[PDB]
Amino acid sequence: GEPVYADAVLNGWLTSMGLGVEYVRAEGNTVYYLDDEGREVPVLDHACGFGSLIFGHNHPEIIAHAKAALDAGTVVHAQLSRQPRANQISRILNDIMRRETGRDDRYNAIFANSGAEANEICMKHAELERQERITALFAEIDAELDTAREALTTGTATLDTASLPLDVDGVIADIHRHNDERRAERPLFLTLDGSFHGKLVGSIQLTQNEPWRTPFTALSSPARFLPADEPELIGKIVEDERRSVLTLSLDKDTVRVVERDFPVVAAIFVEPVRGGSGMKTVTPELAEELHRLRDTLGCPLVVDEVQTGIGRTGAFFGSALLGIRGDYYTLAKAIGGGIVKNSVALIRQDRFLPAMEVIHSSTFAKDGLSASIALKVLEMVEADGGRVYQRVRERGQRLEAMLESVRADHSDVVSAVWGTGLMLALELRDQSNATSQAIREKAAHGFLGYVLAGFLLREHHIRVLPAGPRSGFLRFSPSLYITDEEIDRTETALRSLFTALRDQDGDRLVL
Amino acid sequence: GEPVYADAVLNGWLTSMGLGVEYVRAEGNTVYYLDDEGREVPVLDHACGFGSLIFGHNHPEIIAHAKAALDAGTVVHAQLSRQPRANQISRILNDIMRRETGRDDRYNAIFANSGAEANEICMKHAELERQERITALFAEIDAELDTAREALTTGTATLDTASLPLVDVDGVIADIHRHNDERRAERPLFLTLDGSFHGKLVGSIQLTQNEPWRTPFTALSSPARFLPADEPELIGKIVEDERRSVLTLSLDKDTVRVVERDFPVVAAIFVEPVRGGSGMKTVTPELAEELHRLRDTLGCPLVVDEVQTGIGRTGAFFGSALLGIRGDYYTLAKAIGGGIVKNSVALIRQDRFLPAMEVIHSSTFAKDGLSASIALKVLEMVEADGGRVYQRVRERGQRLEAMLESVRADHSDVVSAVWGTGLMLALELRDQSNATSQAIREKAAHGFLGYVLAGFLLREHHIRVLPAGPRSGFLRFSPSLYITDEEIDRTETALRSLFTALRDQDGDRLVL
Ligand SMILES: Cc1ncc(COP(=O)(O)O)c(C/N=C/c2cc(O)cc(-c3ccccn3)n2)c1O
Ligand SMILES: Cc1ncc(COP(=O)(O)O)c(C/N=C/c2cc(O)cc(-c3ccccn3)n2)c1O
Repeated sequence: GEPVYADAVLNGWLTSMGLGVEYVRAEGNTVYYLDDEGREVPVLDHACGFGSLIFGHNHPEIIAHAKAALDAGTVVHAQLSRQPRANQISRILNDIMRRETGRDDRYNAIFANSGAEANEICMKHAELERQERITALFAEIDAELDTAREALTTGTATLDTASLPLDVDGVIADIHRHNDERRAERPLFLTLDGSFHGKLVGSIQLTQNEPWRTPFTALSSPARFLPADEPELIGKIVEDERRSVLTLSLDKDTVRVVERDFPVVAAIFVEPVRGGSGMKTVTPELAEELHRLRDTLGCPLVVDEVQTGIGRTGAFFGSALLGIRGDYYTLAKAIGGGIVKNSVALIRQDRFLPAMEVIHSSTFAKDGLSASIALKVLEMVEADGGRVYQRVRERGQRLEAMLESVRADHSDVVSAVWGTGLMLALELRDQSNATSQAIREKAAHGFLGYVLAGFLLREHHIRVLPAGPRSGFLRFSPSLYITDEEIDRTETALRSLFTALRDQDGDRLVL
Repeated sequence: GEPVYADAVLNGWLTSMGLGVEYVRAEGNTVYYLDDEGREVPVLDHACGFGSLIFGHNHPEIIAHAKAALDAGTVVHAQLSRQPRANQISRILNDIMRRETGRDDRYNAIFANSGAEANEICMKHAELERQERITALFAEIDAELDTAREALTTGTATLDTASLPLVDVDGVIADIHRHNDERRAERPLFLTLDGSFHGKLVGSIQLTQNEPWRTPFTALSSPARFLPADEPELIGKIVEDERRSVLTLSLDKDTVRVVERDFPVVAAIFVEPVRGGSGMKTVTPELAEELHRLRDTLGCPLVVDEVQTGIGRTGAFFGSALLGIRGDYYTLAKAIGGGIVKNSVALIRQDRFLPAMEVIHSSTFAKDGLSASIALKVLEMVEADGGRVYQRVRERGQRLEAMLESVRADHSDVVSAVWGTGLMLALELRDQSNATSQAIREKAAHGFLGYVLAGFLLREHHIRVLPAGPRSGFLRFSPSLYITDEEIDRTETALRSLFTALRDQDGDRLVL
């Protein structure tokens, strides 16, 4: 009953899952906690800051570079002065993308402090684009109404009355009123089912997970969550959302009131590999449908590489690997080197509105320190002729083969292996009908994966965290230094886990 | 015409203002740029990360502590495990706030990565509170409609038809549910002050007055009403305008009426104790009393934004404590990162705090080990030696404000006012849109005046100042507490020079 000032409920919940541990040190793929006697217990980390730690915890190169930057008196706060490192970082990211996509496009960079902030830069810029489109359409409609009013009040044409269900001055004023309502309406964003794009006031609307989002629905523009698995259905859902404004269309003799398209949709967002969905990679059929939508609606396709970028999938850009051709791109997580906080929106230069450079800002964004560490991380992942990507791919193959070998002998409790590169997952089969009460009850609160993670922690000293909407997936996203021995120990631990779960051993799995 | 990949327009604009410089090193209150010959020129920094650097650039204690944390293998990414430092930081902030307000309240802490993110945690939690209130009101209305439907369809009462302009028994109920459903889905409102700056993300930007920053984005997110800080008598009625109501059936034994009940529209009130976007104006006691009334009246939380005013800047830890603003949530950022890392925190009073927020809100980088460690260092430093660091802020602030007043006094033709408190201070410039010099007048008319004048101060006196306020009509002075008497003299000399040239309308000298 002692006063508590943070984290009571969070900690209460972690304890009950068997995840109530304090890690006191970390290096590479290992975090250490203290046992009863006060010695350090090594735990293998497969969570790794939800995929932030492509180079592991506290990589000596990154640590050394950070300490050097600090000792050089790097200018961290230099707001509203020249900061070339921002242009330098963007030049690198531009070259990488050209190399990997074969496209010779150019991107402007705006920096921020988290993946959510970078996605919301993209939301904001998208809505700057949508406002341009809207200004132009309405300028055109003014003119159409000017022209049709010259035709009607001087001779040449008559107002066809069949179209009035949609007096000259009254019809125009009615058209302006209708169009004004429409213009002030909140836009729509399009996302995939299971999408995770952040949990701030704007981005949370873009994140499916229902208990995270639905409390906050009234605050900000919504998204429509398109069904990734059935792209045939997306056409019509998006067709539903079409809205139109009104104008007067002259045809020499006849004037009609007619509907024109209003730009409702500010952006489409996609993750190349869909973390909130259990690490499912976007299929070629889904990519082609997102291209169609982007071409059809004329809004930007925003590719969220907060998790899939910086080498994780076996290239720098997961979008490049899977052939997703976005207009904006976002990066965060691994770009901070496992130690600092940084993110970036890349916005194609032929779409980029220059006002954004001067009307958007952030105190911490583009700071010297995280700029310097960015350039380090980019140097590291690019080094030795792109060998680091090769290494991610061969480590990933190894880890996925293990995981497949485990599914194969445990398909009664494991449905699928998902993902690519070193961004992988096991889908757990539903256990809401489980024989063991305690397991069944946990399945029914959506806590299953956390319980199973607890088992792995206490019995095998392996740190795994669940992914997906009801912790129905187990995440495996270690650093590229994950050893063959560490992968064996993980196989042994999972064979153990899923054998106990086959045996419905509730006493052993739930505390 | 070479390819450019960031910042072209930004840099183009800074150059034309005379602020096109790259600082290559920083220490204390000094940043250094390289001249033509490649030597380091010291420049005195009065901007200091817009008030992030209460202890100056790269303070050796903070740098050392950071390097130690890095060398110890501090766990930066430990998501969904026990992280006591968060509770530890919040305990310290709680004790400080008790000491300074005399109130024995307790606050839960949720961390984030920027001031905007911390304000948006508060926006989210406020809207959780509003949804509780809404659920309760609508449960009550269900029951009232149940009761009035028992009265009408069995005997006792009749539906008074004088009240039907607000909308058959079943039809009136279905009409009431429809009306109430529209209302329930409506976006909430936020209340802010004129000139408010609360961040520039999708949610927070609505809460930031500056019109070119915000109005492009109006359709995205819930809006605010910007209340006139200077005339609190006017706020009552603006907020009255925003009242909205739902419908119910009220039984009075014999008679049933359709009646309006209050709907909770307002999710939160936000306030800065010292209002940066307004030119560093401190909230008056009359305005504080009006914000209390609103908070008591509406039953939504008052969110006190100490992203800038907190961590000692005003001469206490909490500016709110100094000026008697009794908020329900508090936010901190800027100086808590020690000038080197990124961190922020929302403190939400524990008797309002909804426990779901602890498990439905999260962030990858939030609550990381490194910025946690550096937070505890900063808090140790500002608290050290029996609260002497606050004393030092106050005496350095008095010194700097006295200089600035002395300068206004002999230059009241171009300076209207000194504003602010502690080491968060500003000069208000007089309008120059009627200036004799064409070049000055034109700059005044794009709202660039303060930036031009900052450029003068940079190139002619080697002093870094940045403007505040809606059309760069204020000059900010927010240095570290180590600002020396000599550095203050050099600033007086530089400003006397600046405002004498501006008196002389010397456009050639001020504008490039
Ligand atoms: C694809 C993608 N896009 C934007 C973001 C948002 O970035 P920030 O967190 O830096 O704002 C994330 C960050 N991912 C966070 C994450 C990923 C995950 O697999 C689980 C949880 C989690 C699960 C339960 C409770 C709290 N957090 N969080 C992301 O994965
Ligand atoms: C009171 C208050 N609340 C929340 C915030 C937002 O915090 P973050 O910037 O960390 O998101 C700030 C950050 N203030 C930044 C600032 C303060 C200022 O006086 C001028 C400019 C500025 C002016 C021009 C262009 C870009 N930035 N920026 C603040 O001052």
